[PDB]
Amino acid sequence: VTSVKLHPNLPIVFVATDHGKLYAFDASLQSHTKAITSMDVLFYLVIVTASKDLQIHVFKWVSEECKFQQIRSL
Amino acid sequence: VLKWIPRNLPSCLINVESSVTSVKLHPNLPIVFVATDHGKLYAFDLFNYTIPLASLQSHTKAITSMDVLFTNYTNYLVIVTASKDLQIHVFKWVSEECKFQQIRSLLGHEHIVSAVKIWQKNNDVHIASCSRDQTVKIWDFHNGWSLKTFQPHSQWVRSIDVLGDYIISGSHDTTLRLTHWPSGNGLSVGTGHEFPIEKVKFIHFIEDSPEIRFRTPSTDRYKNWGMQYCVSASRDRTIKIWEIPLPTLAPIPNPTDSNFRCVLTLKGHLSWVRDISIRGQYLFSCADDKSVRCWDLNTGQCLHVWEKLHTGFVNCLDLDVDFDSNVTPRQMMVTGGLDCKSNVFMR
Amino acid sequence: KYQDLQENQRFVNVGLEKLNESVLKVNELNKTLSNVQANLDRSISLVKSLTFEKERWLNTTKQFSK
Repeated sequence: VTSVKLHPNLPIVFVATDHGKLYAFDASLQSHTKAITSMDVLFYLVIVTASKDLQIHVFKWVSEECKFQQIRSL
Repeated sequence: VLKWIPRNLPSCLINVESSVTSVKLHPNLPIVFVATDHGKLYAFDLFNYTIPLASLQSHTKAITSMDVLFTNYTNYLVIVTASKDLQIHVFKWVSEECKFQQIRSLLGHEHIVSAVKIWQKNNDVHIASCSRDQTVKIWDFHNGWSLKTFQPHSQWVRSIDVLGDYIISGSHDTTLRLTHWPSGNGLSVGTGHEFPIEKVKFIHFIEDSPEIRFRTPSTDRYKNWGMQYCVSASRDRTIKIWEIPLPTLAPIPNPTDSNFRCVLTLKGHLSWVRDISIRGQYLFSCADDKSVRCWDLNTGQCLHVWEKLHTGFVNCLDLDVDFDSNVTPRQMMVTGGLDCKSNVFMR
Repeated sequence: KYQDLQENQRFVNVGLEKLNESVLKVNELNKTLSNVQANLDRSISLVKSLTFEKERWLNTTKQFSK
């Protein structure tokens, strides 16, 4: 795991693997193809992911649907 | 000590990821169970509301109603979570492990279930539930199978209440009807609301009080029957207290007195009333106007209003049982919310 | 279409990473080596084939952007 994040309100923990896959264990989405560097979460919940592929993609987590939908990428 | 009124501000806030549906109270320890629209069943502790004690996902669909009871054999706790996945679930609480322990799941409904109740009369625990199948269903907790299935209404019943051997059932066809528990015969039918019945429950006995106008029996027939006054909450923004008539005492319906009687009506809510819970002299009710109101039985006027309790709809309220001597009526009451928050009032 | 594109990008990226680590391992083995002539010729042929694969896979990752 390259980064670790936790939900500030509900008992949820976000785990990002070294291969670029992000898993939300109390979902599995590959936000970036390369290895991610670090993540930041701010309360709508927005998660900013940065990787070495020269592309930073931001994804949002739907709590009711238990799925992550990407909003925009830099 | 039974005239406690909660303060204006919430004591503490409980954060949930999705819509809160049904909230219950542990009758021995300050533990609150919070439903979700996602189907997750929580168990928060009032002293430390940081993390849940046991977050168990039981159903793929939403859950609608709950009931909780600490049994008294001649003991432990039973939690039932009626859901939208065509079935109900039964859970047992373990105090030592602080985790939910599943017992069994009762099947039989051909649509989604909206109400559930659990009680005991004489050393035998029974579970009732009512669904969109237009049929009232009953179960035995120790046995696991049903005893009597019957349809009281053309449309689908929504909420129920019970003590002893009598069941009433609010319905989507804006009519109330008592359903006798062993016989299955409708003793009386009621009319007077203009919208489907959201929640409905009985008003029971109390031992000693200064003066009562809505719980005390009038005659010896009321005294030995024990079922006098009931309150119904329906989507027409009104709360009414309903007189139930006498049967021809299997009791038979009265041909000239098989009709309910509305006694006192209450109004002032800005949306649909969702749930009610009587506590002595005070009728605590919610609505869908982000508010919870407190109604008095005697004067029939709202003494206190809790405006903007949430930013969304208020879903369910529940208190501690007070008409029995087994569980004391502690000064704790907790509400739900459509805006993913739950608030509890203490002291 | 985005699911198909992401699957192709992940497949080619993990293949290129495995190919680069294979080039590193073969280079380390050749440095350790430097039947002897036979395995040296086999290592040289493997280096040439892996360099060709790396060239064509950098070309295809160039055209995935397009």
